[PDB]
Amino acid sequence: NLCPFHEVFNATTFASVYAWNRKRISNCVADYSVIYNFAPFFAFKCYGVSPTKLNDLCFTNVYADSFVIRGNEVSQIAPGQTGNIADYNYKLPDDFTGCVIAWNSNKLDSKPSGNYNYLYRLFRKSKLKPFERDISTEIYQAGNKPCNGVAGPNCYSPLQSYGFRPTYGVGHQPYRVVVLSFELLHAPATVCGPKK
Amino acid sequence: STIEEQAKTFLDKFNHEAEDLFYQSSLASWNYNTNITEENVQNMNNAGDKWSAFLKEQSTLAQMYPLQEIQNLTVKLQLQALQQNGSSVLSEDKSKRLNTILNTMSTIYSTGKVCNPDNPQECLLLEPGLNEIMANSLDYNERLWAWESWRSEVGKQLRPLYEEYVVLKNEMARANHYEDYGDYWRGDYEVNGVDGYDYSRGQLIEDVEHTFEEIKPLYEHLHAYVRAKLMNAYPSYISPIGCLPAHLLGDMWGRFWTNLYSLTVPFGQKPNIDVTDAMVDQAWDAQRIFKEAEKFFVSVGLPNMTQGFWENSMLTDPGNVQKAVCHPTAWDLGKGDFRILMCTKVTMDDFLTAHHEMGHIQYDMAYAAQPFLLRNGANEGFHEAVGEIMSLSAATPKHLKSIGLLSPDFQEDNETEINFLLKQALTIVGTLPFTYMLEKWRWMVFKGEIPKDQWMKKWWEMKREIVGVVEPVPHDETYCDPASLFHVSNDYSFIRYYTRTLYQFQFQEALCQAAKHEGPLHKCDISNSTEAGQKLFNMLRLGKSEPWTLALENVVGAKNMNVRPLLNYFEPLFTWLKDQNKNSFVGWSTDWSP
Ligand SMILES: *[C@@H]1O[C@H](CO)[C@@H](O)[C@H](O)[C@H]1NC(C)=O
Ligand SMILES: *[C@@H]1O[C@H](CO)[C@@H](O)[C@H](O)[C@H]1NC(C)=O
Ligand SMILES: *[C@@H]1O[C@H](CO)[C@@H](O)[C@H](O)[C@H]1NC(C)=O
Ligand SMILES: *[C@@H]1O[C@H](CO)[C@@H](O)[C@H](O)[C@H]1NC(C)=O
Ligand SMILES: *[C@@H]1O[C@H](CO)[C@@H](O)[C@H](O)[C@H]1NC(C)=O
Repeated sequence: NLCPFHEVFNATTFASVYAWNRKRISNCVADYSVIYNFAPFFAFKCYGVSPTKLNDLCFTNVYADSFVIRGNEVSQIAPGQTGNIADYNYKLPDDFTGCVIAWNSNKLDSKPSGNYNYLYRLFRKSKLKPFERDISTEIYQAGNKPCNGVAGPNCYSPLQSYGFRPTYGVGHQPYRVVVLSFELLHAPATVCGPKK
Repeated sequence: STIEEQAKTFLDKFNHEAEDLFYQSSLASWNYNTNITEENVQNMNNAGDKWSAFLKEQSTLAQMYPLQEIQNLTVKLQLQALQQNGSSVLSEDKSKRLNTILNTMSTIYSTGKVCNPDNPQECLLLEPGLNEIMANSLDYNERLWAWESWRSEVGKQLRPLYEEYVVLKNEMARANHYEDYGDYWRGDYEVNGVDGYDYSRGQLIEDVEHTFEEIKPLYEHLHAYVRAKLMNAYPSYISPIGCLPAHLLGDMWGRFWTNLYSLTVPFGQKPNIDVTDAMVDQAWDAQRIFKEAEKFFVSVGLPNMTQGFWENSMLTDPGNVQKAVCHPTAWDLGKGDFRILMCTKVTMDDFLTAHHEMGHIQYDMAYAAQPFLLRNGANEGFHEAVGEIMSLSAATPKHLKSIGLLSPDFQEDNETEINFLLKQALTIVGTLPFTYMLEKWRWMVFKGEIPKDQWMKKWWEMKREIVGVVEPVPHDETYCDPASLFHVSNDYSFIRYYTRTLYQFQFQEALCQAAKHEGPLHKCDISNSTEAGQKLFNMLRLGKSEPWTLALENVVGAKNMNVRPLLNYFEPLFTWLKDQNKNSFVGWSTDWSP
């Protein structure tokens, strides 16, 4: 059925790290070798699955999470990692069985005036849980005094923009991460690998 | 939420947004410096105004949290660098007056040139002309005319401006909960909060004075040597009892003695090691210098340089079009962009400056993981010390033979070692009495022990006590000779250079003994030595996070300034001066009377 793996990868517009995307791709012939079309892959971490034995097992669902981060924050997309992306924006579980494919996109998601369309969440009242999303714009409150809504002293907005530019370092350039997560629920699997 | 816990989120948001605004301001300042254009001037001015307004607003927000309740030390240091009122503690009229005083002082120093000789058609500018006629001259009268014409033309304008500048600076320092403006400038070498590693400003004066008293014999022997050699080319204008005129000291202030080498040659039959012909013979252009320099830096153990630094930086001349300022600087623009503006020439001095101005960029790539307000040297003397120890290790004949710019058949000798040691000493230990005297005079002027009606009386008296040079002309009170120095008229701290030398020789002596080197200290190299590279990176990674009394201890073993690595570095020379200075009187005194 030619499972796409192309709307996730060859997308004109990606998503910010706080409002990341998730595509439940199912009922298809997996075609994992289509992914290898892109050459400049900066990371191919493959926890839980052999990187050559993908197209022989069958899973109920696969999830292709898609966001854009810095280059120095791509090490936080891994099981058990902590920081400022693995606990406020995108937390992935300790029982991860997937792929952390993440290439460089400085030539597509960075402008010389600033890509302030790509956001990032700096403040939360609690850490994040595995595969949980928080699209909220409510003000933070560091002080013990009520902010009475929108305010400025000791009442900060949580989201801080990334502001990508072409003249950044490798660790500060935009990185389009496509995380693959295979799910193995005890259900009739709809995704299977090609075999003669 | 405690005050310590609510300060951390404020600091985090400040660090992120200030990193963005600092990148915008620094990129605007680059493209202004590499391209002189009115549009770039307006862009830099707008970015700087936005950054200054942001800094004022965040300082006003940061005054809320007192420092007494905070127990963490990095947050304490960040808020201490963030809670400073600065010049805003004054009234609006007084702040505007101080800003205008600074601006007209800077423009008077920058644009002012002497029109004294003959008709006012002949007016030599300070930057191309006056430095040239001060560096290379053999005339007592011409140097006397140039010296008298500048100080008097500039100082007569400076002095009534300078009294008001001193009064306003002392007022804004007193309102800033400090004691004086000198006490404000000594607030950078201040540690308060750590047990066993603590520093006070009175301790900073005392330690500087003690280190100068320790270093005095070396400078005194060098003084006797340069007086003895300057007697030969200058007859009947210098007395054998002591002292030499201050208008003869290479530069126009006495700051550096580097241009006296042609008249203070240790051995004229043996030329100094120059590689410019050999550097240009092998067609090394402008990229091979900064490729072999990064080869040396990776040989030490320090990491590579990113691809976003070769394309962005400007390492070659800009050409006839695209006017730019050819002053080498190590631009840390912020978020991962490390660029090193520099107009590379085919010269050894350019090679060692490329090693020097990339030491500052390897410090910048090492403390980049630190929070935004801690992204600096632990004091102001760490950066230039790091850069100049890279330059000192790059200047060894062994490293030049290793990288290919020296024939193996060329051999070293004690004569060449003596020549190199005196050449380095004329730059290094020449500037330490000048720095100490100038900063002591400025400290006592700002503190109030020096009366206003007796100010320049002090310089030429203090100068007859510390440096030891005669006044070329009797100068009366109506002047501000101290000023006429880029670092005084533009309100800069000057003790950074003293601290830099006293730390650079400690760093070299402490690193080249971890590299397993046997022999003289002036031939040490960090190349092919990861054991010293990791030791240096142990300090480079800290930044301003840990106090300087500990970061100095993490590489040397001492928690204070020490001139013993300086006197042992410059030991092979010292002895030679002790042997040669036996048929001439040594020291100086105020027995001179005109
Ligand atoms: C990816 O999208 C671009 C959009 O211009 C297109 O040119 C290219 O052919 C696409 N690649 C594949 C493999 O379809
Ligand atoms: C430098 O400034 C000139 C001035 O017109 C303009 O061409 C442009 O802004 C810059 N050009 C280059 C080549 O950097
Ligand atoms: C201050 O807080 C930081 C939190 O990032 C912590 O790492 C550091 O250890 C604290 N300081 C001390 C002295 O414990
Ligand atoms: C990175 O350093 C290594 C030395 O370990 C060497 O390949 C070179 O200096 C650098 N790499 C590139 C591609 O320049
Ligand atoms: C450092 O090691 C390199 C690699 O063998 C060598 O070519 C070079 O001469 C060495 N330099 C020194 C100063 O030992």
